[PDB]
Amino acid sequence: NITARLDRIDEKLSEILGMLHTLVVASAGPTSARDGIRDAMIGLREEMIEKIRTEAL
Amino acid sequence: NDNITARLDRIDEKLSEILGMLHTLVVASAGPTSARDGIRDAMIGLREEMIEKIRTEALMTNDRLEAMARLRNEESEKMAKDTSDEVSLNPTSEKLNNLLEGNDSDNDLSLEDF
Amino acid sequence: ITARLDRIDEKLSEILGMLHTLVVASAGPTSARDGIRDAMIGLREEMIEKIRTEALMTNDRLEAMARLR
Amino acid sequence: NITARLDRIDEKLSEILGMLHTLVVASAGPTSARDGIRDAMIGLREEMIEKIRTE
Amino acid sequence: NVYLTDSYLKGVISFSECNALGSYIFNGPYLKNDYTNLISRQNPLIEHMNLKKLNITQSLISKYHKGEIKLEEPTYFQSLLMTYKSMTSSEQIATTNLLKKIIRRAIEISDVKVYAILNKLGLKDTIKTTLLKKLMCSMQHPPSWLIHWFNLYTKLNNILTQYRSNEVKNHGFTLIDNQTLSGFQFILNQYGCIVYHKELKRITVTTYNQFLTWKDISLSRLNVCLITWISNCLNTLNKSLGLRCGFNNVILTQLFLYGDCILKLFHNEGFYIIKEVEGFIMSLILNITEEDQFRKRFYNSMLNNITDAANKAQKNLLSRVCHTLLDKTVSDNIINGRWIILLSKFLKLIKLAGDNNLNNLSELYFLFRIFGHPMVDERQAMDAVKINCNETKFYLLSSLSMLRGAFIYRIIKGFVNNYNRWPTLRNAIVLPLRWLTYYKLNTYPSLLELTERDLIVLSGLRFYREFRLPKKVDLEMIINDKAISPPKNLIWTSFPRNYMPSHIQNYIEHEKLKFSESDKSRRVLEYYLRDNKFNECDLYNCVVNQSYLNNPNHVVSLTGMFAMQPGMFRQVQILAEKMIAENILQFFPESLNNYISKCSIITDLSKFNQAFRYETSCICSDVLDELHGVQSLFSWLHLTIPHVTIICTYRHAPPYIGDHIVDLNNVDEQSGLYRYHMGGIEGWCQKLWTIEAISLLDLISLKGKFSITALINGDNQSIDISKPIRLMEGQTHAQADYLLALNSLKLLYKEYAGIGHKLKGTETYISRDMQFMSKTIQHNGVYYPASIKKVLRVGPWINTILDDFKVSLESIGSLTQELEYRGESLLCSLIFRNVWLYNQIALQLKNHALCNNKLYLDILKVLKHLKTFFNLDNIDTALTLYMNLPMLFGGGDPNLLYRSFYRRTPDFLTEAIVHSVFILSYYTNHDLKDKLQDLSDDRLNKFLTCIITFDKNPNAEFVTLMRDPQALGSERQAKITSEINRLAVTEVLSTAPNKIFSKSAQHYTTTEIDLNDIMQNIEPTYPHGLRVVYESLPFYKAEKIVNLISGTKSITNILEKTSAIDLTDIDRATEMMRKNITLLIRILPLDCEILSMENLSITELSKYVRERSWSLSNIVGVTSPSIMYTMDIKYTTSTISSGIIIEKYNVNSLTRGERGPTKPWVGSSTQEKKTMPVYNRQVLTKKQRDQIDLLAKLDWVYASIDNKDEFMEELSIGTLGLTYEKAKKLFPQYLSVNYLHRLTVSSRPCEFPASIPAYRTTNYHFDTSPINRILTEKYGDEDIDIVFQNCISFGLSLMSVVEQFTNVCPNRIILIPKLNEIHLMKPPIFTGDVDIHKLKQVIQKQHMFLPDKISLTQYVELF
Ligand SMILES: COc1cc(-c2cn(C[C@](O)(c3cc(C(C)(C)O)c(F)c(-c4ccc(F)cc4)n3)C(F)(F)F)nn2)cc2cccnc12
Repeated sequence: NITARLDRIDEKLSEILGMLHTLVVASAGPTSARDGIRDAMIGLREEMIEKIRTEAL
Repeated sequence: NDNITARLDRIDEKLSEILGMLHTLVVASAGPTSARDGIRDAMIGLREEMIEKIRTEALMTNDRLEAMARLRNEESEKMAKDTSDEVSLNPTSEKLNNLLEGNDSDNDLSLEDF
Repeated sequence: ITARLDRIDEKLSEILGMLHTLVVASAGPTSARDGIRDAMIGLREEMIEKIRTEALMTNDRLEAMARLR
Repeated sequence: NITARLDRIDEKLSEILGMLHTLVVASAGPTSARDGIRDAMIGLREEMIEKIRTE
Repeated sequence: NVYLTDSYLKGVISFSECNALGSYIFNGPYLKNDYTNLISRQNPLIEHMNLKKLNITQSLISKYHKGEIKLEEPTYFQSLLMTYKSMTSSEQIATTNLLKKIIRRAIEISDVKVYAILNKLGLKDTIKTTLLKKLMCSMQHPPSWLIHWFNLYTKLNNILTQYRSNEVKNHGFTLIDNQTLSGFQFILNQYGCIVYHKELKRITVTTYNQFLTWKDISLSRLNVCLITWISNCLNTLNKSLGLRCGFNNVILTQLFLYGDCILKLFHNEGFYIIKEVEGFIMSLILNITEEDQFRKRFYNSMLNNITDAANKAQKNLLSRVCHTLLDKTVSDNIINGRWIILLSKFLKLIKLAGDNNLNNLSELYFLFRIFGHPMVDERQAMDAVKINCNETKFYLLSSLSMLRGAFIYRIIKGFVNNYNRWPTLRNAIVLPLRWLTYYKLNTYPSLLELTERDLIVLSGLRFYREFRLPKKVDLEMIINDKAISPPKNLIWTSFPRNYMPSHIQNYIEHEKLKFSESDKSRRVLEYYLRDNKFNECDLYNCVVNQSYLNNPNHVVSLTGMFAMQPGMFRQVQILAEKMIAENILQFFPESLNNYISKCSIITDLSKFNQAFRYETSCICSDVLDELHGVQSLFSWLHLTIPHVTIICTYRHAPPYIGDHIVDLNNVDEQSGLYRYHMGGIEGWCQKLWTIEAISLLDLISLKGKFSITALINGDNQSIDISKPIRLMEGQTHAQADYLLALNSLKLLYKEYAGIGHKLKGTETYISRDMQFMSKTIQHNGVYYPASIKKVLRVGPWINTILDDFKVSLESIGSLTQELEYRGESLLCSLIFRNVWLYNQIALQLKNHALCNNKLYLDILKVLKHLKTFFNLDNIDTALTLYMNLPMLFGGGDPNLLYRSFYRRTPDFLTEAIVHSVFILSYYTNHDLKDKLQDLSDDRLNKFLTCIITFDKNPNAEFVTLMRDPQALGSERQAKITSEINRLAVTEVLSTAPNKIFSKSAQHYTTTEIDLNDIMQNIEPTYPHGLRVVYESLPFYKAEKIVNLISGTKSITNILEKTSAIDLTDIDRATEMMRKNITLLIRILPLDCEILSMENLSITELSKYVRERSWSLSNIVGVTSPSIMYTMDIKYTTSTISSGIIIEKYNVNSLTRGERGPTKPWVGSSTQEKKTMPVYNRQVLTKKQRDQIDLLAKLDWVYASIDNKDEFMEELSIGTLGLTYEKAKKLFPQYLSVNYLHRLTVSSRPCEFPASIPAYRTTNYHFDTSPINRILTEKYGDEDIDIVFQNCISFGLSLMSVVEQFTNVCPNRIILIPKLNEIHLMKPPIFTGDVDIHKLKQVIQKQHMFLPDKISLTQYVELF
């Protein structure tokens, strides 16, 4: 039953991760965009990274 | 293998505490600030703390008891009367209903005096 | 094996502290605020490293797909 | 085995700690922290440019 | 450079304009004590001064300032007008005789088509039909109410026509008249309307839009009475001929009178009560279609809504007229609450109008429109929005996680169902153990296997970029004939210079020198045409760099609610929407004992924009950004709108700008201006909110353990809920259904409140099983249409530019066809259309605004020509015949006979020629049930000879066939508006500051010549293949932009910043109309060997005409026989086993309004078969996929080209940027051999439905075995040119029509084809070469419109 306990703990950790991710998404609001810090919570994505890589040449 | 079980139970208790705190977390919208000069952040809190914040009008809203009853998982009066087994007639609609029923050309209407 | 569980418990305690401090900070002033929004640890480079890692992974994927040229 | 699940839990805990740090220091009020985050992101962008073009 | 005003209400009646004008005229608050009156009396307008300073206006003001006359609100005079019975004996006689003449002429005109139809179906003075003889005998004397409405419309229309003509002639003209409408005194002007009643000592000051609205109201009531009278006469003649609804004229007149009385007692706010009429009507419908609980609940909520609306209206008007000049105008029946009597009576009348019938209660939805439109206040409306858009919303983090998880689950399910793959997650470690198995095996759990835990777990997934953002902006999505908001710093330019203070004017003059001309444009087309720094990839660079965030120029402007934003914030608003329309709606297909219990819940979603905050929309828009790889493109709204200053920028509703205030962000908040709008603006991000609502409904279905079905049709949604239950003992089905409805209501109320959308009981209602989507009523598989609601506005110059004649006739025919397609009445729609066509041509033509009687003189020339040609008795008969000739040759009849039996046809020329044959059979006494033969009367012979013998003058055959593959040529067809103005549009665009448009306009003519030279060498010309070649070249986009621009008025002044029509355009349009009118005398010269009808096939004749017109040796794939002529109709037993058999499976003699057993006939077009090659299709954008499909279609159709290799190498290198062999890996492989009936382009009908409602087709069964065996014996498995679907549709529709004209639906019909009319069709071998150099020139000259190239990396990732 050790593996069962590990699986239950893993699923609870997955729920914690989902809730915290939704909180991160919902907490990156218009105040962040006015600040200019939204990309800290959101993270650089393919378009911006490609644009920078093109600029890095 | 009792110590491994005890360690797993301690970890399970910590996970249960974290999940119990998270599941009751209330998120407030990033509405306008006081005096309507600036914009506020998307603050978060516990369920009861945010309910009391609503009680202290710390977050401006057009409705209070509806939000409290929703957060407390209660049935406010507005919800109770909005969706009931029957819809109650407003007194004016009551009068309109007696007027509409019993159509007998006796409503005493005088258009030319309008 | 028990060392892994002990480190996991330490991480969970850190997570509990982090979450409680987050809730207290997001509570607002006039309740648990004397100074002007005191920094509770001060390490803001953790997300900087995390974002750098994520952007590095995405850039690596993009460059790997371009390397097929 | 047990080690695989322990490694998965370690990764999940690292992710949780990172996102919690993001939330906690993102809730900063004073302009000093905001400007520090913005300048840190600018420096990160420049470092990414240099590290990409180093080869 | 003349000004032309509207003839119908094309905008909104303005509260602010009436307030400002009436407050300046009478020097005091008129409708409201806002800032409008203060600034309209402190600093008036020049037009208002000109209105006030007239002699008659000064006399009226002097009368009022004493005062002998009393000031009233516009609605008082609306009520006064719509009851005007002060008609003298001479006026009574004049109007009665005019209406009698119009009715007689319309019936005489309709007799031609009735005779043609009755002669084809074999159902056997100026009227040769006994049916219409009886109808005219019935229709001899019009009723009194119809004469009243016709007289009122005639007088109001005469006022409008006089003003419009004399304003076109003389600028600034003000029409002062008191003779046409006895008693009333009108001072009418494009910026005002002062009405004075002398006998009652009353006066109002309203706007021009209100006079247009009064004219529209009179026309609508006249149309309702006309339709009602025609239908009642037909039904008295035969219960099947007229419409299904049986109305009473007297009751309807009483409804109009009582609605006007309600609008008079209550002021403008009275429209609120009228706004609830549908409620009552809806309740009435439920009383026939529902059980006790549902209908009682809806009736009670309806009554509560109506009376709460009445109380709100009373409170608002009493609080509004408190300090105005109308404080004495409030009736004493509003103060004491006696209105509750009158309103009751009104509702009673509606019930009497319903007559407990579903047909009447469904048709009665026109009541919203016959009472006019409310004088809309802008400040109050947007303040009401602000009340709901500043509220703070409190969210449970679990609820947000569940919503985001449901969204992500739907994304994953769509990916797996479509792409057979999970989106590549970047943090797939989150999936604990079982979701990892689902990911590795690429499978998803069903909804019934889903739990809330699973959704909260899914809420943590992040994806990789899985979709493509177009680098080069499509110019067909960002260009339109709509206004654009000026930037923030220039927002003050939306208000008149008089209404603004001195400092604002100085600031505007000093800031117009700091903004580029494109910014100061005020219109979208002018915004882009004047953009001299335009780039093809500015939109992509803006989105990638997020230049729309924290932008100082962002502002939101509310006008008639219609909101807009300056320039680039608009295109982003479209771009995001555009992406959701391609890449994400595929995942949401619905966005366009042991007893099963089912309910339905209808919710008004028009309030989503207020409810949604960032914390709700972002949790799904972020997943969308992650899929597309951008950062905050689908969430732009909530990250940009909060920081902008929402302002109502109507012309006559300025804000109070403080001393030394020039910035809109520092203006003090007030009525008409507010900030910090946390929420969505209606219309923007509508697709995202619909997607989010569907995700929520899935989550609720998970939480409620019931199967669900969503239908979100715009701003209202229908949710069908089913649950399996253990039925209680003694409980019935109705109680179980009602209990399920109540529980689901509570649950979705709880969830919607969970996202902060506090649902209101007024919006959401519950029904057992009825669905009322598409604004239509459906009961037990029977459709009840509100046809009359659409034919209300059938007037002379409807839906036209510069009062065009052909376009107005087209619109009249299209609109009046709804009484045929939906209302299910051939004769009623025919007679209504003929009434209004005769009114437009015989009467209203000599009253044109710009060419007052030039068109009437031309039409008289045409009538004399047709009298001389066809040897007609007089000009009355010439007009009757002209009215029934196709607009291809003549221009009378806009609705060909084939449209009465099937909607779509692939050959317009053959249908027109068959229509002409049938029409001329009226005069030639030719039998239509037999063959074509030469008899004594050779009018048809002369017509056909003049059709086929003509001097051929081909010119630009191939570009014309690319543009209209059905075009005739040799100047044998009426030129269209886009053809005439194309040269003018190019000359205008060539001088535009934008290099992209100017360059493409300079090369336009040369590119047209080159495009004509590309495919001139292929012998068997296929016009549809030429169309495929056309769409695959960048000239298609330039042509579409030019055609869009050519549809506007005043092309020349497009860059001149005026709203006036240049005289050049006026003259050009006049000459166009005259040439089109005289096309009938050009087509049939008096001196035009005679064609012999012995063994004549009209299919060959039409093919020869089409070939000769272009002088092309062979044209294939555009000629198809007319089904109505090909198939003779038999009603007895088929003794020869030939022809399609249509049988009636229903047992009732009458099958109208009844649903049968068989499946509905949608038309069922047979599509092409293609093996799509396997690759990562998501790597190509929509444009690239469309281009690949077009090139594959070319490879399928042009496989016989002698230089195919070079031609396709050039095409693929130019457009797609790839070599031919590299692109060939992506081309669909069309297994089908024949491309002449399986090709799919925009020039071919995608469906071939019947001319009956879909449900009706279920009553009949079609069998096409004998004709199939005969045709496959004769042709041996080879495609023919006759359309099978159209044969079936013709059979069904003529069964319906024989029921209409016979009162007994036929037991069975057989369609026996004419064999000589049917010709074999094989895909020919395209001998000849393709001009490669000319094709390269066409690609290069318009290269700026070339679709996105497929880059090397994109091809690599494509596999
Ligand atoms: C979409 O654009 C067009 C379409 C079609 C067109 C014509 N058809 C019919 C067809 O060829 C066919 C073949 C056979 C054979 C093979 C000889 O057994 C038939 F027997 C019958 C048949 C039998 C009994 C009937 F009562 C009625 C028709 N039907 C078909 F179905 F194969 F396509 N279908 N589409 C023709 C067009 C012409 C010009 C411009 N566009 C066109």
